Amino acid sequence: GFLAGKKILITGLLSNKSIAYGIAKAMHREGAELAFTYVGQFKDRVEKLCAEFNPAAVLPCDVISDQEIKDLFVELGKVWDGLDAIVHSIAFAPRDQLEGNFIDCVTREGFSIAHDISAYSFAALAKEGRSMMKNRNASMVALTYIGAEKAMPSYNTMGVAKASLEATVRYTALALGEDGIKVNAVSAGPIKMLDYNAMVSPLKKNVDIMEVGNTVAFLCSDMATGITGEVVHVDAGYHCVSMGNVL
Amino acid sequence: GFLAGKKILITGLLSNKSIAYGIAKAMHREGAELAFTYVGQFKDRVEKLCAEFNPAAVLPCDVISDQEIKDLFVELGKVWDGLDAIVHSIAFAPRDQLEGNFIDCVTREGFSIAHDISAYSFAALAKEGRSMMKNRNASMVALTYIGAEKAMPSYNTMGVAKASLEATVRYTALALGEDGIKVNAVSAGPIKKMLDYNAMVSPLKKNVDIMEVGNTVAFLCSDMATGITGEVVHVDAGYHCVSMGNVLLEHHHHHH
Amino acid sequence: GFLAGKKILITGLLSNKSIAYGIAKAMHREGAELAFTYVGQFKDRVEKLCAEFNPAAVLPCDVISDQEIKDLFVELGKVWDGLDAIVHSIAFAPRDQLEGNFIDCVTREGFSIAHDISAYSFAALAKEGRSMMKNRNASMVALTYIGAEKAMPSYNTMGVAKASLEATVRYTALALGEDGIKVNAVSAGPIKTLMVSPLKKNVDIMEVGNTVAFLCSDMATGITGEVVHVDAGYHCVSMGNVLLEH
Amino acid sequence: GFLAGKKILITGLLSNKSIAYGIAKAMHREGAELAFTYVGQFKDRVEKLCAEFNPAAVLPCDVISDQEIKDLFVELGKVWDGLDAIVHSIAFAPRDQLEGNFIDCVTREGFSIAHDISAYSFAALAKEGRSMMKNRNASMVALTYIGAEKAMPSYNTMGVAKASLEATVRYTALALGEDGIKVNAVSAGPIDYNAMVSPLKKNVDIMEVGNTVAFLCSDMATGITGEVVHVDAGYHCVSMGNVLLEHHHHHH
Ligand SMILES: NC(=O)c1ccc[n+]([C@@H]2O[C@H](COP(=O)([O-])OP(=O)(O)OC[C@H]3O[C@@H](n4cnc5c(N)ncnc54)[C@H](O)[C@@H]3O)[C@@H](O)[C@H]2O)c1
Repeated sequence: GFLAGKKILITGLLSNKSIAYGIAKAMHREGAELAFTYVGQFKDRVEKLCAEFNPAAVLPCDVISDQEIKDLFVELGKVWDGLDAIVHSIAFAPRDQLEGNFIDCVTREGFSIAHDISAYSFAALAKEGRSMMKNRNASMVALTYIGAEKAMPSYNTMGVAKASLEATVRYTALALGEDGIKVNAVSAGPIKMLDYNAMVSPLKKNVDIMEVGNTVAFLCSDMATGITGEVVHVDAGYHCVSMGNVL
Repeated sequence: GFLAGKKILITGLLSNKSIAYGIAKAMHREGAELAFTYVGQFKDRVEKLCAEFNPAAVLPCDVISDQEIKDLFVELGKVWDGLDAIVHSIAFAPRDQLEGNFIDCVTREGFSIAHDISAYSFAALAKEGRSMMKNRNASMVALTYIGAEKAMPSYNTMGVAKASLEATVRYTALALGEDGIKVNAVSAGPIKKMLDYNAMVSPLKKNVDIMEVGNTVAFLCSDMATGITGEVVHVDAGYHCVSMGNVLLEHHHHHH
Repeated sequence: GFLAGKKILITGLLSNKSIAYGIAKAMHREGAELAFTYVGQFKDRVEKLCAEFNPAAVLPCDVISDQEIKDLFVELGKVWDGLDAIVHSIAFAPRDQLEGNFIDCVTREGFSIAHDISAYSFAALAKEGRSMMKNRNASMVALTYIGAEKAMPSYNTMGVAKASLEATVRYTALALGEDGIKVNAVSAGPIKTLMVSPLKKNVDIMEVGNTVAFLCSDMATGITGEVVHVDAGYHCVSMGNVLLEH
Repeated sequence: GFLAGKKILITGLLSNKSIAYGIAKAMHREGAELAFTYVGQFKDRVEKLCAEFNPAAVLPCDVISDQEIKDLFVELGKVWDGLDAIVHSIAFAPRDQLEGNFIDCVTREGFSIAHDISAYSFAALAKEGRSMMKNRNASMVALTYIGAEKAMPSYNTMGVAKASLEATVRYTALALGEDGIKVNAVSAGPIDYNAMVSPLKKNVDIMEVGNTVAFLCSDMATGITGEVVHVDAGYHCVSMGNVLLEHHHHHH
């Protein structure tokens, strides 16, 4: 596999259908070495889930907590020499933020909660895994979405938070370059308005967890060492089109 | 004046040199009626600074506080039937955010404050101004910078908070669209620290000035601009549209 | 008005409903002196058409012919001692390019012609016009459409041409900045159809006009190489409705 | 090899420093069968360069000639069941278009010559080779350069063309996706101070580009279409120039 022997930390694995899952699957296939984080009272749920990947570790990480992000690596450091990739599939906004007119919805707290879990956490990860990622063609990937680039209905505060992430990828790309660490993002399409997508986008379909999963994998390999600060769209083409109405 | 009779509220006015000043100077020339805000103990400084614009009111609004933002409009509403524009010229990041490698500097608290002040506050003003701005080809404008788009040494988390601002600007464009409110932003180049680089690479071979920025905020608050929303206009001497690397200045020295 | 005494060349006035007529109406109101180009056997229709703007000149110009473009300015230089702006509102693609699957329709010639009239002719105008535009905060503005930025059904070859056109804008901006000539483009949303954008309407020829006017004004001397969408926010939004029929 | 048994066609291999050489190495390592184009008398040259990849075919193609392009696909059609990918690494501008102030240089003939070879030819290839690619998760990749997005000195007409190419990539993507064809582009960095400004502080090398282009013709890349992927040490995502001084010292 094009990821043989590399050590990768995969965040965001919650279910059978998680993008993070497609990622794990692609990576395991390419023979990487894998570790997983869970939030809250899902210790159970995820270790069951990721058993098939022969995990090096399954460790708590609520990116709300600074001490938890520290410990995550202190404990990872008991299992690994260093670290090759960090994959970042983390996002969240309160409900109240996510359903209605955006300026009706938006509240100070929601804005900073959403930004904190969805954008900063990526940098916070880069900070604490850096020391074990130096000079090894190390890679970092985030999961993002076109609501960053373009305003949409009800994506709301989440779209803003995503734009925030994208900016953060670019600054991390520059901060971590000297250390030879690439930083990039995959922009997925939806996995109930995936209908629109399937009708408009040139490839006439929604994408699946394997297509994204493989892109994220490719982006943590030695083939992708010329790329950094980049948003790759894995969205059947949706991004490069501008129809309006369909019937 | 193309802004005649319009009631426009200006934020971020701190000095002679402030972008808001350029804005105001422009807006005043075009017959706008203007209000002003201040943060902290600047009632006097700012009252004396904006006397020349014959303000309708000068009002406390630290954008940190939900109460100050609500009380802003309750007050503004005592003097002004309704409201036409809001100019958002507000940026903050803790200095600890701005000195060196971005990953070295960035903190949860820094990131938080940065976005709170630099981006959220825009939506907050939209939230509390909205009712005063219903049905009058009303306008909001925000101020931004290319660091939103592309990474740079030092600008760091301010670069992110600006990207968050621009995203905020667009969502607001969609959200107040229904209420006839256009929402746009001006990306301004540096104003007299690397001005030099800007002035050497940029097509028009200069730095911009506050008039040049002011004049464009003016326009985007005019009935002439009512087809433009969610937009980022660069008033930056052309810097955005160009891709060079290092130029090569030639410093002469004389030693006696 | 903010265009008082400025001398502006407007291309592509063909109709009572042309964008260039909105531009004209706007610029004239803002106190500019104006000159207009016509094509072939249309001298008279364009003469009747711009009478209301008290034109300084009505001169032939088929942007196909270098000779015609050189001749425009030679003749324009006889009436004016310098030029303040050029308005580039010219677009053409052969009909067979514009209707169907792009890879089905596209031809070498169509590709050639569309780019020639739609994109290059901007550079040609800059090139011949330049010497009368030096050091007076002069301006060039092209009309463009989001079909350049993103692929659309039927717009096809035109979309690529408009793309070529917005690069022509950028390079010109860089090439002519050193003379104070600001070079910019307005991406115009369509005027009519026969819902999507945040303003929930179609922009009209005045809104487009007033922006082109402002982009030839002294107020916009710090703006160049830029695209300004006057399209009611369409560019910044990504909702397509599906339309069910029951 | 992630490209095993895919039939791919490679244009614009003119020497062993060509991007198309990087692509070829990448693709052959990934187990693809490859065919190559050449213009004019360069049959011999190109047959030598690529001999090492056991070309499935080596065939003439001047992208200026409609008829050469037709024959390209007629003949390739005799050798192959169908076709999996086309790699477009072809650019040309007249010399007079590239050495000065854009507006002084640019000409009607130049502008259109530049667009025909550098931009049209892509659609042109798509057109005539479409039929062999129908429904087999087939792919097209173009090579572009960041001067499509921004202006550089003297890249002039080429930057316009490359911009035009990039739109064509977008339209081809929509024209052809109904047949399952991905249509993308790699904006390569130059292979200096792109080595001083880029976050990764280096010039990307043909393998780094080749490997990417290969990936864009792998079955792993089936949800990516109409994209432009920068393989440029991160130069695109940055605004990082600074004024470099030379010191002149005069005594007394
Ligand atoms: N689901 C889709 O169809 C779709 C489409 C486009 C983009 N995305 C992207 O999907 C990514 C998320 O993955 P998903 O689609 O599998 O479901 P999701 O967006 O509902 O899951 C979010 C993940 O964040 C984790 N998480 C939330 N808060 C956390 C915290 N405080 N600390 C640690 N972890 C936390 C959760 O466990 C969950 O696995 C998001 O980053 C989003 O950008 C998803």
